[PDB]
Amino acid sequence: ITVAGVRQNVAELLDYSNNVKKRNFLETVELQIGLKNYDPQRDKRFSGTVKLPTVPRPNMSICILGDQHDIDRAKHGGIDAMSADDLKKLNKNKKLIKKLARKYDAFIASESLIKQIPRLLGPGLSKAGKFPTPVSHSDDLSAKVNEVKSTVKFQLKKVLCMGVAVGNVGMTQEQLVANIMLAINYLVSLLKKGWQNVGSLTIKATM
Amino acid sequence: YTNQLLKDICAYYGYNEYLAEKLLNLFPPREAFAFFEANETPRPVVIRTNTLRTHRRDLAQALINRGVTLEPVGKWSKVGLQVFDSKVPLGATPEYLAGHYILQAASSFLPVMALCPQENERCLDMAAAPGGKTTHMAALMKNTGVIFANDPSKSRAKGLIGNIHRLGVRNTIVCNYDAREFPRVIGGFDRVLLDAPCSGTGVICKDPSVKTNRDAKDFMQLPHTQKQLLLAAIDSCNHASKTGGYIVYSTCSVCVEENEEVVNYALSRRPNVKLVETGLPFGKEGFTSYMGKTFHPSLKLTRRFYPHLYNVDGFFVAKFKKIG
RNA sequence: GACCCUGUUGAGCUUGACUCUAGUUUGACAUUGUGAAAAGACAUAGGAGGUGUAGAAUAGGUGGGAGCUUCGGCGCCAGUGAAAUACCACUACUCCUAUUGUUUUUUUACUUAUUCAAUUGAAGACAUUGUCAGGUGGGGAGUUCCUUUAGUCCCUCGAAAUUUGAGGCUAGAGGAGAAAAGUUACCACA
Repeated sequence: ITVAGVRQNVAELLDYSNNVKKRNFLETVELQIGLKNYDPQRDKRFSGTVKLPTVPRPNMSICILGDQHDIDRAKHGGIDAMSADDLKKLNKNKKLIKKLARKYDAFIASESLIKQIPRLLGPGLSKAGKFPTPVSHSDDLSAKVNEVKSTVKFQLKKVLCMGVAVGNVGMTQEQLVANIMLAINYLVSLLKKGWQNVGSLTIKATM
Repeated sequence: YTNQLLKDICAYYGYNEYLAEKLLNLFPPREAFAFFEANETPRPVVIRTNTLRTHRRDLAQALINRGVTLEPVGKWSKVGLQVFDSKVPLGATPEYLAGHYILQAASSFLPVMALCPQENERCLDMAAAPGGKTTHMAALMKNTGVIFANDPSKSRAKGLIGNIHRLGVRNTIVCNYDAREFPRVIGGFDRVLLDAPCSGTGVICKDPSVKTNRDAKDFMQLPHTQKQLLLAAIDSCNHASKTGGYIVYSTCSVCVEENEEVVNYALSRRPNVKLVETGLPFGKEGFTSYMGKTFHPSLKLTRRFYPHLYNVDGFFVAKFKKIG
C-alpha cells in the first residue's frame, strides 16, 4: 500500500465526505477486503485477533460475567456484574439470554465461570460467534477491558468479501491511519501469502 | 409452541430428537402431521407384470382365477397391478414361479420409467439388491442389449441371481464391485442407473430402525458416499451415442442432505451435465433453497414423491444428460 | 432299534501361487474432408427476475448502519425467521436479446480421404487403421506379499460454516504348487 494514497483517502473522508454527505448517523468508516482466488472450503482457515490500542468505537456495550472480588469494582465503574444465581436464571430461560446477547456486544468471563459455562448454555451461546474473552490473574478490571475491547477478530467465512468497521472522525488522522496500517499488516500476516493475496481494499465510509 | 411440538412428537411417535427436528422443518405443521401418519403406516402391495412371458390382462385373469383380488393401479402404469386380498400366498402361485409377475413397491417402478431404455443399448445398475429394477429395465429392451448388475454384498447377490434367472432375463451380468470403482473397470455406457445407499427415511414401514438409529454422524458420511457414487455415474456414461443415454438418480430418502444437495454438488463439479423434464407423470418440484443455501434452478425439474400425497415410499428422482 | 464307523456319490465350504503376454475389452488421439441446414456451448454488450417454511409479504447473497430522510410514506421498534426489511455500497446465478466471435455436435448430401470389384465404376467420410492410458486374463512363456487389530489423528486425496471419510506410515498376531487337495453330529447307496 502507499502511505500517500492513505492520506489522500482519509483527507477525502474527512472532510470531503463530511461536506458531501453531512452524516446524521454515528460517524464511522469501514474497511472492506476482497481477495482473488482463496477457496473458503479448503484448509488453513484463519481466525486471529488484532490488538488495537485506540478503541475506535466509544459506545461499546460492555458487560461481565464476574465472580467475587469484582462486584464492588463493577458497581463503582458502572459495569453490570451478575452472580451465580443470575446465570442460573439466565440458563433457565434461553430466549432472554439470546436477546441480551444481541444487546450486549461483548462478554467478559472469569476463569472459574468459563469452566461452569459449558454445562448447557455453553454450546447454546456458542452458535452466535460470541466467544467470551477470559480474564487474567491481575484482576484489574480497569484498562484490561479497554485492552480486551477493540481487538478485531479477523474471521474467515464462506463468502468472498469481508468487512471491519473502525475509525471515527473525532480522533486524529495520524492515529487512525496507524490503526489501518496495523490492521492490514496483521491481515496480510494472518493470510496464506503476503500482499498479493488481497485483491482490493475499500476504506470508504458507511455513509 | 415449536419446542412443545418437538417433544410431544418425539414422545408419541418414538422418533429421535434430531431426525424429528429435521423432518418437522421441511413441512408445514399440519402437513407434517399427515406425513407422520403415512410413513409409519404400512404401504399397499404392488405387482409388476413381466412383459416377456405374460401381459397385464391375462395375468390379472389368471390370479383372480386363483382367488387373488386385484385392481389395475393408476393411469401411470400399464405394468402395475395392485393386490387387495389373496387366499393363496403371492409367492405360491405358479405364475410367480415361472416369472409372470414379481413383487415390487411403487417406488421401484418410477426410476425405470424415468429412464427410457431402448433396444440394443448398454445399461447399468450400481445397486440392484432386490433386483426388481433390473428385471424392469430388461422388460423394456425386450431381452436385448446388456445390463451390468452391481451390488457390493454377496448375500444380496444370491437373491439377485435367483430373481433374474426366474424372470428369464438372459442378458445381465452381475458383479460384486464397489460402484465407486466401476468407471475404472469399464465406463462407456448409455443409460446408467443408481439407487444409492441412503438414510431410509423415505421408507420406515419396511425398516423401522431409522426412527432413532440415525444421528448427526450418519448424516455426514452417508450423503458423502452418495457424492462419490454419483460423480462416478457421469464419469462412466458416454458424452455421445447413436441413441442418447441418460443417468437417473433415485434415493429412498426424504432428507435434504441426501436429496437436492448431492445433485447440486454433481452439477457444479461437472458442468457437462444438464437436467430436463424427467418424464414421470406427477410429482412435486424440488426446493431451490432450503437453509440459506441456493441450488441452481434446474432442480425445479426434479420430482419428489411423498407418503402423504401418494401411497408410495419417500423418493427422489432426477435424470441427467451427458455433454462432453 | 436308535446310535458309532468305513468306502463310493451328491450338497456344499475353503483353496488352487507371482511376472510379462495371446485373446478380449473401455476411454483418448489421427488419416477421416467440402458445402448447406439447424441445434448447443462458452466470448463480450444490454434487458428482466427470486413466492420450502414462518414472517403482512415473489427474502439472491454480502459490507456496514439505525430515520438517509421528497410525503414522515418509508422509518425506529415489534414480531417472524438460518438470514429482516429504512439508508447507501458491492456482486452473483438463471432466462432472453445482440454480434463485439471462437467453437462443438446432429442431419443432409458430395467424394477431397478410406475400402472393394477392377487390377475404370460402387460404397463412402461409415467403417477400417495405428499409438497412448486402462480392465480382465482357468489360456501362452518364464518364475519358486497379503489377512486380523490398533495407533501416528502425523502426510496425501476427498467431504463438511471448522469436524469427518478414504489412501500413506508404524506396530501386537498368522502363512513342488490348475493337476487337483482338507472338512462336515449333512444326503442316497454298499
